[PDB]
Amino acid sequence: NFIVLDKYIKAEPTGDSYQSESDLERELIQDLRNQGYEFISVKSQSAMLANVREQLQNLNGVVFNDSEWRRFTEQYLDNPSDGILDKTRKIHIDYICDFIFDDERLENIYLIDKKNLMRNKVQIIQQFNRYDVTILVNGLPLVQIHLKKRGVAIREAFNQIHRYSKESFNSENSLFKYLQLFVISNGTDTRYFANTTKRDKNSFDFTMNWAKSDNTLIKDLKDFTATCFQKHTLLNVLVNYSVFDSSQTLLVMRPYQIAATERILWKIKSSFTAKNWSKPESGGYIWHTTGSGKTLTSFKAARLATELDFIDKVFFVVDRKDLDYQTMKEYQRFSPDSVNGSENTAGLKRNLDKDDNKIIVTTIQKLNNLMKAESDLPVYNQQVVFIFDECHRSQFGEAQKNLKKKFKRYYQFGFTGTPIFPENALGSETTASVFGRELHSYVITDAIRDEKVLKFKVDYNDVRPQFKSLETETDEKKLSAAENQQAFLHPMRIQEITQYILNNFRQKTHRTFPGSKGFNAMLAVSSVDAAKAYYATFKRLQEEAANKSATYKPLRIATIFSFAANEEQNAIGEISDETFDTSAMDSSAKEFLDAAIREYNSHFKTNFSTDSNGFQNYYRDLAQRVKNQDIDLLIVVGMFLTGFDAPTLNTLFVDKNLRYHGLMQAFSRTNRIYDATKTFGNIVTFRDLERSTIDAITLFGDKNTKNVVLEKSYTEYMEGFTDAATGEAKRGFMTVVSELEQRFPDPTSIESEKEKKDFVKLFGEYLRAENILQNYDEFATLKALQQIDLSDPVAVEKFKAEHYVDDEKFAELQTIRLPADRKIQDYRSAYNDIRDWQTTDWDDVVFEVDLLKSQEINLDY
Amino acid sequence: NFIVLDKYIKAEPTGDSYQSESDLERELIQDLRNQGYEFISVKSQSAMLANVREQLQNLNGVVFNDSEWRRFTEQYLDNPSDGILDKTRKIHIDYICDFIFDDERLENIYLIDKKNLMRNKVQIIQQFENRYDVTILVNGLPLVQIHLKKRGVAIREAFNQIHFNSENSLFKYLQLFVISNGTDTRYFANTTKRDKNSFDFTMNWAKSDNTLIKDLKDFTATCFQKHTLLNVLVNYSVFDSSQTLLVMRPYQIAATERILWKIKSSFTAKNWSKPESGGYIWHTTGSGKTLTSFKAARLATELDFIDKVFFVVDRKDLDYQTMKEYQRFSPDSVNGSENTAGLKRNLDKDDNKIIVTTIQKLNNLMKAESDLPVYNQQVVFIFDECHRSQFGEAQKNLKKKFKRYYQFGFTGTPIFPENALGSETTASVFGRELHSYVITDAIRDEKVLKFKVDYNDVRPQFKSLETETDEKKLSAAENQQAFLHPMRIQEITQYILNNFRQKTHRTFPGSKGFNAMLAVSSVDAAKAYYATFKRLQEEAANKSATYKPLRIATIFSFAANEEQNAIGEISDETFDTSAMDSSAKEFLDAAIREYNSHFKTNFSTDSNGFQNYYRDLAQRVKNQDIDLLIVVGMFLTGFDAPTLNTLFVDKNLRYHGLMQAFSRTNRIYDATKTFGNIVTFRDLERSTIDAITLFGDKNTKNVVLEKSYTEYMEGFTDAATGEAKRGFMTVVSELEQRFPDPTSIESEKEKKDFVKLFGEYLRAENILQNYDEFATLKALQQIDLSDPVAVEKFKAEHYVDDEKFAELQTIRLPADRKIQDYRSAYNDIRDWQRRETTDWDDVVFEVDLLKSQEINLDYILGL
Ligand SMILES: Nc1ncnc2c1ncn2[C@@H]1O[C@H](COP(=O)(O)OP(=O)(O)OP(=O)(O)O)[C@@H](O)[C@H]1O
Ligand SMILES: Nc1ncnc2c1ncn2[C@@H]1O[C@H](COP(=O)(O)OP(=O)(O)OP(=O)(O)O)[C@@H](O)[C@H]1O
Ligand SMILES: [Mg+2]
Ligand SMILES: [Mg+2]
Repeated sequence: NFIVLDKYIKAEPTGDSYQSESDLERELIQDLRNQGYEFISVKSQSAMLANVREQLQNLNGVVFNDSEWRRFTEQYLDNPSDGILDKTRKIHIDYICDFIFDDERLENIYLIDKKNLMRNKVQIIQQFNRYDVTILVNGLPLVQIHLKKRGVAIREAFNQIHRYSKESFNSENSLFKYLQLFVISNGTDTRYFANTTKRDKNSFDFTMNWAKSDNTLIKDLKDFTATCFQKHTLLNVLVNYSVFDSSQTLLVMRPYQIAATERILWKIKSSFTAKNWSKPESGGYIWHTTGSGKTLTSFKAARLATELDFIDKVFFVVDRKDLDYQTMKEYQRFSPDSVNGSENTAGLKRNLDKDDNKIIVTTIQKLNNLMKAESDLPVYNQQVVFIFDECHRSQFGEAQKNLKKKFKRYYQFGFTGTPIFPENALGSETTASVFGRELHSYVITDAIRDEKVLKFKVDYNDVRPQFKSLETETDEKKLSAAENQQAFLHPMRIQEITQYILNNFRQKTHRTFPGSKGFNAMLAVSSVDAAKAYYATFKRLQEEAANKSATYKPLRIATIFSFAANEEQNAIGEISDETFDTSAMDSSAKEFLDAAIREYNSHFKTNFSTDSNGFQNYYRDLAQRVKNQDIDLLIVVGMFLTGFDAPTLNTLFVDKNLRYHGLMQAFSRTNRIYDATKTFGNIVTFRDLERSTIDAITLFGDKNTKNVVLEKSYTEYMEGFTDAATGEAKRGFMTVVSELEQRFPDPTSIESEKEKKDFVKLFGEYLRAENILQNYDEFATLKALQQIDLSDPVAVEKFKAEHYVDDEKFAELQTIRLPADRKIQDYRSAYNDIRDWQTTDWDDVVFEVDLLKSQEINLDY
Repeated sequence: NFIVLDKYIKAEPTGDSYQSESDLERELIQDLRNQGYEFISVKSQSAMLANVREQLQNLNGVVFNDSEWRRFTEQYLDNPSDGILDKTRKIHIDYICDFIFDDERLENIYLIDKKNLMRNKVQIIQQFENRYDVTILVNGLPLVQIHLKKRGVAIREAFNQIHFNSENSLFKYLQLFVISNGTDTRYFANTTKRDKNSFDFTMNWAKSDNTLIKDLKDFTATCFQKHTLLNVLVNYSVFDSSQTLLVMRPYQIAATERILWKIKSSFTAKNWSKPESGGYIWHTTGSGKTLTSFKAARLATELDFIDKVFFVVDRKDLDYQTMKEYQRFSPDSVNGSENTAGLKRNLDKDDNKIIVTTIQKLNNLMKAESDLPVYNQQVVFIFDECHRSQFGEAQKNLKKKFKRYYQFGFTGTPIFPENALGSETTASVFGRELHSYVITDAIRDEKVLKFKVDYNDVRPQFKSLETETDEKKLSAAENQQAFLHPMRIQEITQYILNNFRQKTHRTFPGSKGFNAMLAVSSVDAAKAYYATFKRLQEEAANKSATYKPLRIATIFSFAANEEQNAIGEISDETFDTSAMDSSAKEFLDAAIREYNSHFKTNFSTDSNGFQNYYRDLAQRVKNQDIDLLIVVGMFLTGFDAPTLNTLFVDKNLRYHGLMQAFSRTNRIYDATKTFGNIVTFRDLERSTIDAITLFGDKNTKNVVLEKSYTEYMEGFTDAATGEAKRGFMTVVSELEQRFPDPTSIESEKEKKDFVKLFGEYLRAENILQNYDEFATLKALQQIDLSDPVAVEKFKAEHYVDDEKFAELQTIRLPADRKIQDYRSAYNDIRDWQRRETTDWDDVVFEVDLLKSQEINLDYILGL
C-alpha cells in the first residue's frame, strides 16, 4: 500500500468560509474525523494521562492499579528529568518498557505497535490566537498542526514560533515533549518538519511539502489531510520513515526518499513471491541527485529490508572514499570496527557469522576482497538483499562478476546521483544493464525547484595572464604533462592562486561581518605535488603576514592525501581512489604528510601516528574538524570529494581538471542547504571548467538544466532579471538601493504603518541582495572601494593590484553611488525596531531572521 | 587443596641478622624465589610495560605489533583517566579485553586466567629509585605490595605512616597490601573508601582453627604460596555494587572452601539429599556471614556439575546495601513481600545458576508449586541466618520436593537442645559444623566490638515493673498505667535527649560521631516515644533558639502475638501495611509525611510505598541522616551500620534475639569506636549473661562485656591478655608529676615518654566518654561559684543526690586549657617524627583519636 501516491484526485472545497484559523481548524478536525481520527475533549495533562492509561492498557492487554500506573508514569512515561531527546529515544528505540507489577510479574509495555501499525489508536484534540490540532497515538501527542490565516506568509508563521527557543516544560504540559512532527499551514501551503533540539536542522529550509511519486507537490491543507494524514500514511511516516541517528538527530524523510524505499521493498516482496530472484528484473535502481539524501535513504531502505521475514541478510554497501566522521560513527553501531578504508575482511566474516542479525554494513572494496578469496560461504545460498550507495566503479565491476557467480538468491539495488549512461560507459557497464529498471527518480531540477539542494556559482578566476594558456588547455596529454614546476606547479602561479584564496577566503565564506560565524572551504588539487606546493605557500604567505602585522588572524589549514592507483593510466571523469595504505606513497609524499600531521597534532593536541591505524584515525578526526569548522581550509587531491557531508562548507576552490560525474560529485560538497545566509555554493576555479561544467550538468539533465543549476551574473543581481523556471521578476540591488533612497531618505523620521510595512518588504530584498552579492568578486571590489580618503603626498593604490583592477575600471567604480555604512546600520536598527513591538495588513510580510541574526551578539573581545 | 591450613609446621630462622628492613627483604625475596616467584629487575614503567607485554602475549598466545600494543595500553591497560577503582573493576569484573587487531580480527585478551590459576605468571620486584618494598607481579601487573619495617617498629605506627598519590600509573592495579616488621604481618585491601582504611580492617593470616600466623617467614610459607595468594586475589576478594574491595579473612575463606569441598565430595560419592551432604557454619554475629555466604554461593555456581545455587536470606535482614547488591543478580525479587513471580522468572533464566531469594518467598513457592524442573536438578542451598520461623515449614517442603541437593547454613547463634523452642536444632537440620569462629575468637582478633551493657536505674516509681521476670506480668504491663506511663516515657526520652550526644561521641567540637537506635516493646511504645521526642524537642526549641534538634525516624508494621510463644526470638513484621490496626497505620502515615517533608521524598502509604520507605530509611540511618531510629523488631537482626554505636533498649530481649539486637552496635570502625553502648530501661543483666553463656561458656561474659567505670579510672588487669591497664586517674596524676607542662618535654626521652602517657590519656578519656559517671564528673567541671538554679539543674539531670555532689568536687581533674596544651604539644612531636639519640621504634600515636579532636577549618567556618 504505497504511501507516496502514483495518482491522486484533488479534493474540492466546501462552500464554507476558508480564510480564518477557525475555518481551517473546523475542516481539519472534520476531515481527520472522516478519516478515522476520534475527536476527544482534553483540558489538562491529568485528562491526557487518564486517556494514555486507557490506550496503553488496551494496546497491551493489561490493567494497571493506581500505584503501578503512578510508578510507570514517573519511571518510564513522564520522568521529570526527561527532555525532548529522551522522548524521541523512547518512541524510536526504547518503546518497550519491561514493567514489574506489584505481584512481581514482568510485562513488556509497548508505546506503539510497530508490526501491526493499524492496531494503534489515533485521536485528535485541540488547543487548551494559538490555533493548534494535535494527533495522539495511543494518547501520546506525536503530531502538532499550527493553523494560520490564509493571508499570513508560511515563512513568517514558522519564524514567529522559532523566534524564542525558550521551549520550557512543566507538570501541566510535559506530555508534549513526545512531539515528533510539526505541520504548519495557512490553507494554500502546508509544510512538515521534525521536532528536533538541533538548531542546525531548525531553519525553514528543512521544512518539507508532501508530494506524489512524480515529486509534484501537495500544498493544499485539504489534499495534505486526504494524503499525508491518512492513518496508514501518517503512522508509517512517524514509525518507519523517521530516522533517529547516532548523533540523536530526528530526521523525517522527504516524499522522494519514502517513494524510493517503499518501491525497493515492494520489489523484493514481488520478486520473492514470483520466485524471480538473481536477475536485473529482481532489483532496480534509484536516481536521486547528488546531496538529495542517498546515504540517509539507502541505509534506511537496507534496515527496513531486514524486517522482511523471508530475507536472511541485507548488505548495505558504501564506497570507502565516501566515509566520513558521521557515517563511520553510524555504521559502528551495526557492524562494529568493519567499515573503514582498509582491505580487511575479518570484520565482514565475523558480522556474517553473528546470529539474531541480518544487517551487514561493508565497503565495495571489502566485499570484493571477500568474494575473491571465499567460495564456500553459507551466505551465498541465503535469501540476500544488496543496497549499493553510490558505489562508483573501479572495484564495482569486479565485485559484480563474483556477486552474480557466487550469490544464488539475491535482489540488488543501487542508489546514484550521476548514473552510467552509454555516453559515459565507453569504459564501464551502464546503471540500467547492471541493476535493471529505474524504480524512482528525483532529478537535480526537482531538487533545485524544492530548495532541497543549492545551486552553484561557478567561475574561472582569470587573473593570471602568464598562465592562462595552460589554464585554458583542453588536450588531455598536454594537461597531464604540465603537472610540474615549469607549468601548473610554477612558484609564481601557486603564490598568485594562494594569495587570492587568503585575501578572499573570508568574503567567500561570509565571515566579513564581525559577529558572523560564516562557513569554511575546501581546495581540490591536481596532484600530491600540488597539495604539497599549496600547503607550503599557505604556511609561507601566512607566516609572512603574521610578521608584517600583529593584528593578523591566521586560518587553520589542513591537508590529507594518499596513493592513487590509476593516476597515470586512466581517463579524466572519475576521481582517482586513494588507498589507506600510506606505505604506497613516494618518500617525499609520506615525509610531507607526517610533517603536516605533526603540525595538526601540535595544534589540536592529538597524537595521530604515521602508520595505517594512525592515518585512519587522522582521516576520521579531520572529517569531524572540517565539518564543525575547526579547520578553515582543507587541501585535498581526491579525498572528501564524493560523499563528505558538511552543511557549513560553502566554497570549493578548484585547481584540478574535473569532468562529468567527478565534477558534479566534487562541486556538490558545497550544495547542502543550511539557512538564508547560505544562498548557494561557490565554485572558484583556477583552471577554466566552464565547458566541463555545462557538459557535466547536460549529461544528467538536458540542454536547459544549466539555466536552473548555475547562478546568474553580477549585472543581473545588480540590475534585475526574470527567473525562467518560476516566471517571476527579481529586483536588482541597485534598483532596491535607488528605491530605498527615494521612498525612505529618513534620518530616523520613519512614518506610518504603511511606510513601516513598505520599508520591511524593501529592506528584506536589500539584505537578500547584499548577501547574494557578497559571493561576487565584482561586488567585493566595489564594497572595498568605499574606504580610502587622501590629499597631496600620502599613501595610494594597493587596491588596484589586490583586486586586479586597471586605472580605467577604478575611474567608473567611483561614480557608483552606494548608501553609507552607517545608513545601512540605521536601516538595520530601524528594521529591528519593528521586530514585533507587541491598521495595514502585516500578513504577507516576512522578516529576514537568519540574515539579521548575523548581528553583534556577545562577540565582545 | 585448602588454602587455610588444618596443620602447619612453623619454619625455623636462618640464623642471620633479622633486624633491619634489608634483612627482612633478603629473606622475603629468597623464600618467594624458593616458592616459584621469578625475581626480575625493573627500574621504570617502560621496563614494567615491556614485561606486561611479554606476560600478556604469553598467556593469550598472541603477539601485538607496536601500534596494536600502544593502542591496547592507552585504551584498556593504562588509560590515563583510570583511577584505582577502574583497575579494581578491570581485575575483578572486566578482566577480558575484546581487542581488535590491525587485520580486524577479534581476540579476547585476559589479564588473569581465573579457571587455571596456576597458568598465571608470578614475579617479584623491589623498589626502583629510604623505602623498602617488595611487589608481587601477576602477568606483569603489580597486584600485591609488601611494606617491610625494622623489628622494633610498632606495626600500628608503620600502618599510620602510609595510608591520592599520582603517577607510575601501573601501581593503580594494587589489590593487596602487606605490612610486616618480622614478628607481626598484616594484610589489607587497596581501597579508596576511607571508612574501610583504619588499622581495624588489617588482618593476620591464620590456620582453620583461627590461630594466627604473625611471623613473616611463616606468612610467606603459607599466604604467599602461589596457589594460596592467587586464590586470595582472584576467588577470596569481593568487589561489591558500592565498588568497595574486600579481601576475606582466613575464617571466611576456611568456611567457603570447606562448603565447596563438601559439595564436590558428596557429588562424587553420589551422597546427595542427606544432612551428611551439606553442613553448617558457626560464625558469630557481625563476623561477615552475609559477605561470606553470598560469596560461597557465587563460587558454588562455578561447579560445572551444579545447575542452581539458592542464596537464601531472611527478609528481616534486608537493608539498603544488601538489596542494592541482590538487585544485580536477581532483579526485583529480593524484598519484604510474599510474591514468587520474580523467583519463578529468575529460575527460568538461561545462562544463569545464582538465585537470590528470601526464606518467605522460597517457602511460598514450595507450598504452591510441585512440578518445577529445578526440583530434579543438582541444586546448592546457602542459608544466611534464616531466623527460624518460616524455616521449619520451608525445610519440610525442601526435603519433600528437591531430589538432588546440598544445603548449608550460616549462623551466629545456633539452635542447641537447650533452646530448641519447638524448632529442630542446627545440627539435626544441616549436619556437621564445617567451620567455626566464635565470639571469643572475634573479640580476641578485634573483628567485632565488645558491649557496654547497663540498666539505667533512675526511675524508682517504675523499677518493680522494669525488674519483673514473670512472662505473663510483663506482657500484661504493656499499657499507659504500667510500661507506657506518660511519666516513665517522658523520663526515658528526656534521658535519651540529654545523653544522645555523649553516647554517640558528638560532644567534642568538630567531631562527626555516631548515631543510635531505640528498640521498643510494641507499636504503642514506638508511638508514645516518637510523640514524646517530638513534644520534648518542640518544647526545647521554644526555650532556646540555640537548640540543635535530632533527626528522629520510626518504622514498624504488624507482627502476630505468642504465635510460637518466645520472648527470645524477635517477632517478624509483615510488609503488608493493611494488616496493621487503624491507629498504627494512621500514626505511621503521619510520621512518613513528616519524613517526606524533611528529606524531600514522596513515599506513599501503600505496600510499594512502605517498601521504598524501608530502603531509604536503612540508607539514611547508615549514613547518619537519621540520628535516632525508633523500632519494634525491624533493623535488629541483619542491619549493617558501622557508625551506629548506641542501642537504647525498652524491650524484653532474650537469648538469640538479645545477641542479634545488641550486635547492631558491634561493627568495628576506628579508634574512636571502642565498643557498642547498650543502655537499657528494663533490667537485662541476667538475660545478657544467659544469652552470652548460651553461645560460649561461664567465662565468655568476662571477654564480651566491658569493665566498670572504677576499673577504667583506677586500673585493672586484662584476664585474656594478662596485661595491666593503667587507670585514667593514674595517667592524669603521672601527667601532672612527670610533665608539669611545655618545658619538661624538651629532651628526646621526655617526648617519647609523654607520647606514650598522653596516648593512654586520649584512649582512656575516649573509653570513659561512654560512662554516665564520667559524663556527670565532666559536667561538674563548669557548674558554679553559687548559682542554685544550675546546682539544682545538675543534680536533677544527672540524678545525683547532695551526698554524691559533695565528694565529686574533691576529684581534681586537669584544666581544659592544660589538656589543649598537651594535645598541641603531642601533634608537634608527631609532626617532627614524620620529618625524620632515643629509639622511637615501639612508639604509636593516636592518629584516629587526634583527627576527631582536630577542630579542622571545615568546622571553624561556622557563623
Ligand atoms: N529527510 C531529511 N530531513 C532532514 N535532513 C535531511 C533529510 N535528507 C537529507 N538530509 C540531510 O541532508 C544532508 C545530505 O544528505 P546525504 O549525505 O545523505 O546525501 P547524499 O545524496 O548521499 O550526498 P552525496 O551525493 O554527497 O553522497 C545530510 O546532512 C542529511 O542529514
Ligand atoms: N573481609 C572483610 N574485609 C572488610 N570488611 C569486612 C570483611 N568481612 C566483613 N566486613 C564488614 O563487616 C561488616 C559486617 O559484615 P556482615 O553484615 O556481612 O556481618 P554478619 O555476620 O552477616 O552480621 P549480622 O549477624 O549482623 O547479620 C560489614 O560492613 C562488612 O562489609
Ligand atoms: Mg552520500
Ligand atoms: Mg548477616
